[PDB]
Amino acid sequence: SIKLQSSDGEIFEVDVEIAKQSVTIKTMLEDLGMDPVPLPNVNAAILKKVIQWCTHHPVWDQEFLKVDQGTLFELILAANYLDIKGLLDVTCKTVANMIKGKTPEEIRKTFNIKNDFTEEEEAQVRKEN
Amino acid sequence: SMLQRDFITALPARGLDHIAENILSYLDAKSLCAAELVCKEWYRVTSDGMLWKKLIERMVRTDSLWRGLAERRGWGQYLFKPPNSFYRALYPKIIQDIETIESNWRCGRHSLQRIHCRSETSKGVYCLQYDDQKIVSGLRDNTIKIWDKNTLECKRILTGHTGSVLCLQYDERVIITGSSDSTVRVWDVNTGEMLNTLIHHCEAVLHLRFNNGMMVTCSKDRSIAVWDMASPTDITLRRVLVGHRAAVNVVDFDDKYIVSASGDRTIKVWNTSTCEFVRTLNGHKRGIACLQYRDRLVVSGSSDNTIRLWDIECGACLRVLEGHEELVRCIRFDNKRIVSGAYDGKIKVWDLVAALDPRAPAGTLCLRTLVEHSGRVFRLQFDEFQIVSSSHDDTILIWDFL
Amino acid sequence: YLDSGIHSGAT
Ligand SMILES: O=C(Nc1cccc(-c2nnn[nH]2)c1)c1ccc(C(F)(F)F)[nH]c1=O
Repeated sequence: SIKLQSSDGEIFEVDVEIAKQSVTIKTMLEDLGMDPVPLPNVNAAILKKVIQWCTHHPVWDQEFLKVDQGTLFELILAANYLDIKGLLDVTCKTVANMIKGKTPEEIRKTFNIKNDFTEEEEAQVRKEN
Repeated sequence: SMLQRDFITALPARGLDHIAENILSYLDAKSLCAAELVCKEWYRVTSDGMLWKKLIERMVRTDSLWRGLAERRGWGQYLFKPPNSFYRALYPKIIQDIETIESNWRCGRHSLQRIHCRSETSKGVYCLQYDDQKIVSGLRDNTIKIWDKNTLECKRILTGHTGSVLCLQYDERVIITGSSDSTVRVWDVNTGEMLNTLIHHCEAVLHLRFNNGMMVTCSKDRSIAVWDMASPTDITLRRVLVGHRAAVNVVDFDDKYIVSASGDRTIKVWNTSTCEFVRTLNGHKRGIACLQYRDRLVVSGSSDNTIRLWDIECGACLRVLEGHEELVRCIRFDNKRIVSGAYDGKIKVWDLVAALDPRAPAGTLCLRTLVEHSGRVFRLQFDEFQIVSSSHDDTILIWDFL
Repeated sequence: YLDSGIHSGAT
């Protein structure tokens, strides 16, 4: 087992083979020999969610990703920082599924986005479709 | 935790532009257009990210039709290392192009080139394979003729067989041929040099396939031979499969199964690894003349004038295709169509998706009948853009729907 | 008659 240290300070015991699915955590282990591994960019709440995903590794992922967009955004960032390609892939595909098959207005409404085109600019981009 | 979050704005704001581009790269065309109109920053991300270029490249990577047009039309020159808007304006032109190609297939609109093989004595072309550079063809006059795909001229005559060349396949290194003289021969695909001859079968070698170190051959002598090819000059017999009660007219295989079909009216399935019999596909009322196998799909053509589709795992016949007026002598399929040729010189185009949907009525299944041969159609190969077929009439036809 | 490429169950 290897101790992972979240930005808060809470220490988590994780099996080395789960931890080492992240190339980032593997490099800190294998090349710099750090124990524990401080992780200043991932707090405890998101870290527990990622560790949960790593142990299990989709229908399970869809249920795991039934969270607010703020948490999904934090999950994308943690997966990027830790370089867990599988989770970054599952989070990005989830965001793309929230975009596809919708009008611009439903996308705006989905994500709380203000339309900031000028009238002139919108007519031009629309003509080019 | 925030309730909502503009992923596509927030990620670049944080110096993570590539993640935002990757999210958007999963969109289909129409959703990518929608994303463009979400807001100014979304538009900038799609434009600076070259997403339309990235979208066309993903299609070319995943669809041989898109790959074929990229090469044939030349816009492929701009792909894989002209601004983003160029790719945005190109995308609909490609869509319309696909539509016109699909219409030409559905309506039978094509141009035709005809090679007269000019066989001096025994007329007819039993077999063929082609690429963008060449057509390699096997002839009843005992030769292999290699034709230039572009100029239609004869570039090489390969002699050595003492009877008709009934079957052939080639790859990047070799041509392998089977003959009425009961031998299999191996030729250098570049120089034509005869490299090996296999003496095994007691009667005409009617079909063969090989790929990635193994070959299957089958014979009028009612047997199948399984070969290991360590090299063009080191080919060893691994096993002989027997169980068919008449000539084995065709064989196909992949990593799961070997599939053979016979005058004995049956298709037999064998485990490629073990060479053990697995199952018999029954159902045709007469001998089977032709077959193709890929994935889970077996397609067979028979003397009973029908085509049958089969799933390989359970052996069920999924569909009987009626319409040919004579023996179905060759058949191929891809992801969209079946193409079959018959003893009356006619070629039929079938909608394979429709055929695999048991709701579709039979009369809607044959899209077109193509009538340009004056003798039995012995072999054909096709792709998204064309059919190449050959006949007892001593001609090779290229039917071009682009 | 048939072409040399294929054969039936005859003998
Ligand atoms: O002419 C054929 N057959 C046939 C004819 C008359 C009766 C019966 C019969 N007798 N009893 N029940 N049916 C059968 C024939 C030709 C080619 C092929 C093949 F090359 F594709 F393999 N196969 C065939 O079968």
